[PDB]
Amino acid sequence: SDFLLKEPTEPKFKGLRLELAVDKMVTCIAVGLPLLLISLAFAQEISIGTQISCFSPSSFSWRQAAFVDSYCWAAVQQKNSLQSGNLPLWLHKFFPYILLLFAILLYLPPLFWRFAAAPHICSDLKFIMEELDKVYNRAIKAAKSAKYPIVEQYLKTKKNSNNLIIKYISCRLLTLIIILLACIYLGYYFSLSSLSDEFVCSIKSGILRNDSTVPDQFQCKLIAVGIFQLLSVINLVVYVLLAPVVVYTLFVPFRQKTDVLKVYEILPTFLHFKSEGYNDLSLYNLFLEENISEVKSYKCLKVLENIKS
Amino acid sequence: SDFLLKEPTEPKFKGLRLELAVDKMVTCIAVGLPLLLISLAFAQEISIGTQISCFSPSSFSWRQAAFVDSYCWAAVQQKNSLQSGNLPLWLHKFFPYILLLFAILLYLPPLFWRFAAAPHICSDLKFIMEELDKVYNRAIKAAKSAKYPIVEQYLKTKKNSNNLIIKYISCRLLTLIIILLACIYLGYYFSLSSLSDEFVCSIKSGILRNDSTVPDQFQCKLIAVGIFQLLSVINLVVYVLLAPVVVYTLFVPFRQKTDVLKVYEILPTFLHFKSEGYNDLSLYNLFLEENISEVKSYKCLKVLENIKS
Repeated sequence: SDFLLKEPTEPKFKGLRLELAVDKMVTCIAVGLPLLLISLAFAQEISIGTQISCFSPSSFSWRQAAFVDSYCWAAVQQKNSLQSGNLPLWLHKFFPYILLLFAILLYLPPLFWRFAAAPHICSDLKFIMEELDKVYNRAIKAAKSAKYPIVEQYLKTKKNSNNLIIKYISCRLLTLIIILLACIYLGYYFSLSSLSDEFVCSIKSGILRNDSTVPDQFQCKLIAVGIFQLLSVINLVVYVLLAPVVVYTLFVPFRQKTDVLKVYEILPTFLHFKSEGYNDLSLYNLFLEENISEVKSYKCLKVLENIKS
Repeated sequence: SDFLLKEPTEPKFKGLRLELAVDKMVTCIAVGLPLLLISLAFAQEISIGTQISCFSPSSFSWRQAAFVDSYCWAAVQQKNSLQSGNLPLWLHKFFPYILLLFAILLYLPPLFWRFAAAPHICSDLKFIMEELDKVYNRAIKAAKSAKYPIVEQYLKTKKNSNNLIIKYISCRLLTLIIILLACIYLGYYFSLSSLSDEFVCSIKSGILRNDSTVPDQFQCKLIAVGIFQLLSVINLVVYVLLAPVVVYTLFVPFRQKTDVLKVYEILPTFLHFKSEGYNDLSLYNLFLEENISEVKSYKCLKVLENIKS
């Protein structure tokens, strides 16, 4: 019955989404934004010039007063002369550092996927979809003349295996873990009162312990905390919106519409290949329906299930 | 018995992982992070402007006080006027330098592998996998009609040789050695007390030895030690987590699932080719199972061992 449904199989599989659309969307948002927020912070933390400012006495010089700002900038680490809450202080100093920490931490599971599992996905999808075309092509030619094909047996092989889905879930689980850790850190950082960005520093160490010309206390002010709290809540808001998305990517079997192989039951050369117990077949169903565009036989089957009327 | 298992051998081997997924993952983490930490340090060590600040008397000028900061910055090298612990001081001055030292030291074994062993891996994998397809293709055609093939003899040749695995292990051993040396350095640098970033400098040399207007002692402060200790522990944490990974890459025979050639026993034209005594065959088994995607015959054998039921 081949009158207008013949496939030359001339165009190969050039563009294959080796990672799902949601995973690419999450990775771009989860990694891009902290990179963009730091680029935002670094751009305007150098526009203002300084990151800490301490009110030195008028008797100080421009290098005596710069020392106070420089000494007290490093004195944030030392939890003996600042005061109250000392943990909120060195988080203010290290917020752009930590913002990059989970910026690149959230990039590793995508990087690991592109190294250890993406090439395996590429070939298996290429094999499954090429053999799907061959099955459909031979199916119509069998009808043109008028058991357990290669595709079906290969899918059962993936159902009994779970090595690749473990890589996928662990990459998604690590992304969830790092996002949740980032949510805790960004949530705690935004929880810090904006009045806690000023600390009463004191330069009394070494020969300056008994020095009388040096005031006992200096009123410092981390002036970049204001922008950081804006960036923390901005990054927290997306991460508490990305977290429900990421946990949805963990449920590999459940995120299927069961419309990937249901259309192949029409062929006479053919199948409950939907999902079962978080197997590698369940993961391949995600990548088959995501990369269901480049397979030319699938579109021919869509009409066939819609031509029975 | 060739009904749906024929291979045209049209697509060549375009993307071959000439280095293992773990090696790429380790190299990116082991080299990328110190590069990123320095980029982090350099970005914010110029945002604060200065790296050392000394409290000069109010009678000094802006170039007399800049001299004190400049002289005492270089005086860290001279272990005669700083004081206590002098080794921790010039490590503070040279920490970003040394951080790059093993950043590029950890890059050389990957660079050496890409120069001296990667092309050899590329051809041998191309030869083994192309001949594997030919063996499988002739195997089914022999069954379609109804001793020691090229692949098996070539593998035995690699079993008697170890020149390439010596290159691999030495590259991994050098990476382990440099990481362990970095762990010792970063571990020791973080072991330095944060109160040791301030040293009582003294400008008494040359004509200034008898000068009375110059104070005998200057209270200096390396203000970049606070961020460095954060970067040291951050880099130490990953390196003490990379070290168990790197030592695992050394055990070439043991890091195999024995699922690379076990599926080729089905063919009638065929084999204990798993590993033995750290030979070049053991290394090729790693690269065969890592680059087991691009070989089209392997996926056909996976069903064959799963079609016997």
